[PDB]
Amino acid sequence: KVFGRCELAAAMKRHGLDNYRGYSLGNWVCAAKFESNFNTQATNRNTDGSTDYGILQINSRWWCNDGRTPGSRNLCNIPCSALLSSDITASVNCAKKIVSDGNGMNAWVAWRNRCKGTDVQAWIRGCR
Ligand SMILES: CC(=O)N[C@H]1[C@H](O[C@H]2[C@H](O)[C@@H](O)CN[C@@H]2CO)O[C@H](CO)[C@@H](O[C@@H]2O[C@H](CO)[C@@H](O[C@@H]3O[C@H](CO)[C@@H](O)[C@H](O)[C@H]3NC(C)=O)[C@H](O)[C@H]2NC(C)=O)[C@@H]1O
Repeated sequence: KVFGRCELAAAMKRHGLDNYRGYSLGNWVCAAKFESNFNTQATNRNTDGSTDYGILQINSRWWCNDGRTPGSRNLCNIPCSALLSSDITASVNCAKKIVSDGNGMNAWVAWRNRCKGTDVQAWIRGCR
């Protein structure tokens, strides 16, 4: 599923991400834009042998099990493929754990490089 921008904003809001750990909704929408282009099916492999999964590009070294990542920790206790669903519930539940683990949204590299410190509220412009 490729979410619309306001469509994703509404879903993230309904799941309680707006201001979760102090990160406004625009931060989360911006992160998803640059991590996955709003595509729930997005996957990308990394040099360490891990892969990123889904709308928020959750990493298989730390958070989910994909059966092929050395040193995996599976801290969200979930198969990585469940993070590719059209329903964002599992990704949101796991993201809440990730952002609570110490480093806040710095866990998301694209957020750090492209959203952090920018006018993120623009990502929710026009949304109801
Ligand atoms: C969303 C996500 O899964 N982010 C992880 C990120 O994934 C990137 C990928 O690296 C890129 O190539 C492409 N995109 C994705 C998404 O942007 O990958 C990072 C590197 O593996 C992960 O960062 C590590 O996260 C762990 C766990 O949170 C960090 O360990 C924690 O560190 C804090 C502070 O030092 C400490 O208090 C915690 O106790 C500790 N947790 C654990 C379980 O040990 C670790 O520092 C990060 N490493 C780096 C280099 O940032 C990121 O989660």
